[PDB]
Amino acid sequence: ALFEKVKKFRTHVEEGDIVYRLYMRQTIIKVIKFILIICYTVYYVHNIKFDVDCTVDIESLTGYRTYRCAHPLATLFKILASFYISLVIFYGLICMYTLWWMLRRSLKKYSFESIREESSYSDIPDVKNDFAFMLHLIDQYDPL
Amino acid sequence: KFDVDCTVDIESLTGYRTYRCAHPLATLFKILASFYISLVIFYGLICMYTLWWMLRRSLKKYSFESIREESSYSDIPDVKNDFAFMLHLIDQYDPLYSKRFAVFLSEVSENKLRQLNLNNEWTLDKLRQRLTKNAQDKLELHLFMLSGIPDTVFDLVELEVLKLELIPDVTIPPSIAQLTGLKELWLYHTAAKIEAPALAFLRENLRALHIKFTDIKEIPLWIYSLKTLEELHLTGNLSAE
Amino acid sequence: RILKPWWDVFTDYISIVMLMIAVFGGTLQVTQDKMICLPCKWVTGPTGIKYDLDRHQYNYVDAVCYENRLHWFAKYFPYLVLLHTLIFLACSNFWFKFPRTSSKLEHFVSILLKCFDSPWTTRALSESETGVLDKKEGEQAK
Amino acid sequence: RILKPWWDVFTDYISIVMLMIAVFGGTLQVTQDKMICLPCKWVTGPTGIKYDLDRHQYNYVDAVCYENRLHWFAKYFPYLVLLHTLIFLACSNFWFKFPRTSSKLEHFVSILLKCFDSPWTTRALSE
Repeated sequence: ALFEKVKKFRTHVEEGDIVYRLYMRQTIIKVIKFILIICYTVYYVHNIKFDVDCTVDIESLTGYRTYRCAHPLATLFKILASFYISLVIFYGLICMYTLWWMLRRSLKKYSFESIREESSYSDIPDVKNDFAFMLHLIDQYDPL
Repeated sequence: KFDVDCTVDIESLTGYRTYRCAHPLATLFKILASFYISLVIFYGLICMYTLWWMLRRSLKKYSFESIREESSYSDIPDVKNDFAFMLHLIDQYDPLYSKRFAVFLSEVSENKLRQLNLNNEWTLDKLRQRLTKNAQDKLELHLFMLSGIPDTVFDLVELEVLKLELIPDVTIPPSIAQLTGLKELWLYHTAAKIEAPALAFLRENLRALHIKFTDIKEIPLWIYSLKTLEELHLTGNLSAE
Repeated sequence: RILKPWWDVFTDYISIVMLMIAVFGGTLQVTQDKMICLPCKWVTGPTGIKYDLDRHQYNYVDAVCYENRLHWFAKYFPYLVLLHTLIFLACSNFWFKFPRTSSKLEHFVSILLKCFDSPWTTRALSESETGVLDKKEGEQAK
Repeated sequence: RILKPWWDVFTDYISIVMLMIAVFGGTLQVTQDKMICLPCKWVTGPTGIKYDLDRHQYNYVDAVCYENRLHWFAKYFPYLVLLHTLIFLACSNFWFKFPRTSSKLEHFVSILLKCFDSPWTTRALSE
């Protein structure tokens, strides 16, 4: 009966296209989101400043024009900003590793052939091939 | 607004008419207000897509046609129906679970199930306590209105005369030739039209046939090819020329 | 209960983000909101202008302008968001916990989960053929 | 459930540490942030130079200059981090909890754990 359930699985999956396309689109928008934010955030780090000057329209209410303005917190935002993007670049490097895994060897059929070559090793040779990409994730867990 | 202009009745208490007033928080409420309505237009926009499916492709029996077109696609054709719109939501979940439901629903399938309930719920002690009768070992599903023949029937070869009034078995299992003692067969109030190679089995087995009270249509035509029949019982052929 | 379509899932998560904005704006609006007011008067070079006013009166004119000449929508924005997103939670939550048709769904998913569960439908779905099963799944399928 | 690869595990830890920094900067940014401004004027020795200001004029120029002449990124840095790290967590969690492919996964790990548990395939695998 479990063999019939596997036979049902063998029918209804039809080599699992929607989980591949879904997984591919979500990881690619994750990567391009990473590149976009590291662009403008590194473009804005030095725009955090401790001490800024001020020239506004307040003359009629105070009588002055220019103000020395110390922000007492910018060093703290600066250190956790640089610490923050250090964490982000480590994260985006991991995103590149997953994308290179996607492009390097994982396909619709690569673990199909892992079944077949592994069956040539396991000596119950002629085995068919249910869906590889989800099985690639288990190949990432263990071939056991 | 960030920067409002106040003008109040305070002048007898403070002596001023107009107050330049800055609200230090309106930029924050403004940006998350715009973020809020951005969230709502995305939210209600998807709600409009639900409505577009509600008027575009959704009816009261559309999934019923998916059942029966799926059943003609699924080789168990005639399937009844229970309400489709809730079934449409699980049609949006998966048609696989739709397939599980309709395949359970067909009467041919549960007919086969209660037929197997008959097959394991007639026992050897039952027909064992129904064996020996008038002249010989005679069995009765006669006058018993059973829906099917038990499969422990062809277990016990002691049987010689079988009595089968009132049964809807059009088919007999081929393993009935294990009953080598059976030679006298009572097939009345039934329409057994077996369509199996067991007819050749009983071509060289039996000699007596009983087709009582059987009407004009319910005479099983292929059955009378067995050329070792010797006696024939044809009561009730209310037949013109 | 796990019959909900995808858009009702988006309704749930957009709903909880929406109330998170509400409780953020409410909390911030309580503990940090104020108004700063000072009068317009006219309508060694630069020296500071002075007013003959007091810290007392500044807090008073703060309360007067803050209550009177400020928009109620900016006063009560998180409360309109909070109450109004509970209208949305009451829509989906009340539709599903309507009593009699909720009994229809509860009964329906009970027979539905068993209809997934029956290995006889694995068998009868899986296929002049034979095969003998046991007793009590017949009773369950009865 | 334990079909997640290892790099999505480190995605999860980077995610929660990331928003932990976000809620730290958000809390600190709300309850403690201000600006200190004072005018540049010229543009027995040491005495105190003095201005002619009141308290809330000083508080007013704090608010006006704080809103105007300061960068929005320096203002809303934890909010951009907090919203933006919700995009990342929503991506990985979204793929796992899209409905019909979640039915694919739930179905598959169901039969797959049965395949782990089958003692005949343990025996016939052992021979």
